[PDB]
Amino acid sequence: SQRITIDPVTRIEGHLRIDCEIENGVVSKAWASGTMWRGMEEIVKNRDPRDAWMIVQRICGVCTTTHALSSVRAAESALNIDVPVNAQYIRNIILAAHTTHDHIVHFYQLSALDWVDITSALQADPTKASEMLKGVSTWHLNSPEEFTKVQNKIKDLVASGQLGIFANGYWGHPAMKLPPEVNLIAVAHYLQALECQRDANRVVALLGGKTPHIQNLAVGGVANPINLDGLGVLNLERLMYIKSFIDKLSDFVEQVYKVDTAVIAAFYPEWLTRGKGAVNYLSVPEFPTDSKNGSFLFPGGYIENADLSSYRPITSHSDEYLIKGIQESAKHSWYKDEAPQAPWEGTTIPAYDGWSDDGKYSWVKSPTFYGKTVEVGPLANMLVKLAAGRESTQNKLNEIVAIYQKLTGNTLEVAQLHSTLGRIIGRTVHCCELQDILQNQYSALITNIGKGDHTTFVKPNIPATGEFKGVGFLEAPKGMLSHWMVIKDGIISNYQAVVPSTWNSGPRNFNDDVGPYEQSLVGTPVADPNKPLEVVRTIHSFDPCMACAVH
Amino acid sequence: PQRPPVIWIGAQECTGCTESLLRATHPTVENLVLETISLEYHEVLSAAFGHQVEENKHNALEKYKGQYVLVVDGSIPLKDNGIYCMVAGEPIVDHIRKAAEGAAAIIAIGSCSAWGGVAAAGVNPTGAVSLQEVLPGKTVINIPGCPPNPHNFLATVAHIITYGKPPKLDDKNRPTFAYGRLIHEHCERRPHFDAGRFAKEFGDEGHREGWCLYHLGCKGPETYGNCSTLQFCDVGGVWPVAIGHPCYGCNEEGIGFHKGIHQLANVE
Ligand code: SF4
Ligand code: SF4
Ligand code: FCO
Ligand code: F3S
Ligand SMILES: [Cl-]
Ligand SMILES: [Mg+2]
Ligand code: NI
Repeated sequence: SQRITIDPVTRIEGHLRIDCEIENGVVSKAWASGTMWRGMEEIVKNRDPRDAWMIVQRICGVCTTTHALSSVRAAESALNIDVPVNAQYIRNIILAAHTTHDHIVHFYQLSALDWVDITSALQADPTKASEMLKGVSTWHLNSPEEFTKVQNKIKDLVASGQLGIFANGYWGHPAMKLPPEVNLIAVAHYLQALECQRDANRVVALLGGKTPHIQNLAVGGVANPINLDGLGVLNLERLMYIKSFIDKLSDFVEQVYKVDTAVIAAFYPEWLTRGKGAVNYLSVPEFPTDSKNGSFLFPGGYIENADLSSYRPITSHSDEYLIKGIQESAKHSWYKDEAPQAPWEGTTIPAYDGWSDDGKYSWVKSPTFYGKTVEVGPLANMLVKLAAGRESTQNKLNEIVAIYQKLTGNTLEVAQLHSTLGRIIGRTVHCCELQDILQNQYSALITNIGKGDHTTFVKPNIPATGEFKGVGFLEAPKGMLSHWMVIKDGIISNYQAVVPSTWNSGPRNFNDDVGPYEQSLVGTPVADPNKPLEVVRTIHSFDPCMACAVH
Repeated sequence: PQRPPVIWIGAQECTGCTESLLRATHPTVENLVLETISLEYHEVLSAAFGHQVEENKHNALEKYKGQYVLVVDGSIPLKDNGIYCMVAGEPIVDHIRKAAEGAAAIIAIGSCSAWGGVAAAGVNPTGAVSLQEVLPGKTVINIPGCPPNPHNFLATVAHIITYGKPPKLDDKNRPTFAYGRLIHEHCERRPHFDAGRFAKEFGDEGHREGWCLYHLGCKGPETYGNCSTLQFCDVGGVWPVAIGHPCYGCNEEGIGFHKGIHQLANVE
């Protein structure tokens, strides 16, 4: 038996330390630690409510857009403002296109090098690699010629002796299972992914004014001026340009990312039987389409003890059952006040005292829902949509299972989704369904402008006396996000962010119960404790964001 | 589904207005002709030639009577009974008047068809005139420039298709989204004009700091257009003034092809 530390964890956002006790070749106990704090909740305090979104957007530049949108929703909640429907269409297109970029970059740039051996790709036969994909994908850039050009780029990098960020990798590890040909296919798709994510961010830029960090929001709606006949504003030529980029995303997502997800599961089937982090799941509904902040295109809900048949639907961002359940504790975190706190009454008082296995070991707080630990993110999101009987989600999951069946002769049941690969699959399903969200909301905007509605902004009033509490919910790429604003005498008197990586990465809670990262690792086989690739594989499946988790 | 029909006829054209389509991105020229419209006549791209292509024009004018958009580039020459442009043995003015009879909408793409352009300048050797002068009973939509940004044309066609009418027009029948403002009333070098920071010759110190081009002959103060905002080629930052040369006034009758490059504009 022995104790290891993984510090830094790479191919994530931000600063993470993972500790593991290993006994008889398996992890017996783990600790997750966020090692950087800024105090973003304190920086935004005492300001005008209308200013918060530009400051708290900077909680994270990987999940850019998300904290901006959650912050304006929180002020609109406190103030009782109904957002114009055109402002909802624009906010929705931005969030859907951003999330497409975010999921593609996670699968390829951040996670693929846990599963893919770039050295092995030098041994591949490019023709055999291309032949393996016949009747599995219709993608137009799977030729032997494409794969030979990619293999020659790898050959040149190796021959230079400067491997840089590709160096001292896990090349030849016993947990690396792909044949040479599938390693070469994956590297070709890694490079092609960079073009698709760039198109997704061109959609975001044309509505946001730039990305990273959009600049088109307001408490009350958006800053885009809709005028089909205007010079220098959001006219029909600018809308046509947006549509030209929306139409470029589908083929890569459906014919490359969706297919690769099924192929990784076919070669790594034991990863369907490990990495369960929780038995409770939460997601919020997303993409409102009415004039009163509701009528969501995607559903939300709460699953308890993995029972889909008895789940509780969530159809409103004003649901008092959801609001009343959320608390955070700092018993095992570097803050002073330890008992569970509702976020409108939250404090964030730093109290660093160094690392202790049984005391404080993280800057991440510990969130609970009516006293229980909960997993958020794409696995939660997919399982809630299956509980709701959403036929689009059923059908997309079935397409991934059908490729896995063609490759292995085996099928995939819902029980196998509570796992490191199920989490990966839920993310892929979400990216696929978002392409229909983009087509739907573009068409809705064009049709509404044609009815003569050009409205985008309702100017707020803020009473100079009274105390007003608001909450803004959002289904972010990593899971349910909430921003909690208290207004007193016209200024922000409290501001608390509860972020999806806070739920999943937070340390042991007030009752010493284990959160999803720490739970998921128990039982992990580790062939070489000096090179713990198997631990990093499960942690990457949650898509850690530690600027998000800690703020 | 069926696509909206277009008939394109060139008169005294240089082909630059067709070539603008090969730079377009929203839509690209391949998506324009396979997805957005049915291009029923266009001599630059047509597989058919000669008697076959003249039959396919006549068949389309009948099939789509009341439905097609007619587009013309180039000026129309009236001198000596039409003979300075003859196609299939007939004056181009006769082909254009015949096609105008059944059109749902009529567009003059480029300065030549919009107001006579370079071909009508100086002594005007051929008696070249605008499309509106040849069709006095019709409302001609004018999309000037030499050539315009292609999307000034493509977004006008899209408004007709999507919303069933033309875009809003000014008193010269130009779409307001593209021609509603003077270039100098939306130019990023106006701070330099205001401060008296001027380039005096190409390659001087002010020119090499991106100062105002007024004293090089810039016609922005007297030209309506979107060249400083939409710009050209969708790469970012590309229009004549941004590259270092004054506006010549190519959009605007009486400016481009009349005033010298280095002649000073009137300022309102
Ligand atoms: S407007 Fe300019 S580009 Fe178009 S036909 Fe005339 S000379 Fe050529
Ligand atoms: S004169 Fe020309 S360069 Fe100077 S501000 Fe006016 S339009 Fe711009
Ligand atoms: N997605 C994302 Fe960032 C995290 N965790 C937020 O919200
Ligand atoms: S010469 Fe023409 S292209 Fe624009 S910058 Fe002046 S109107
Ligand atoms: Cl409008
Ligand atoms: Mg917080
Ligand atoms: Ni983030």
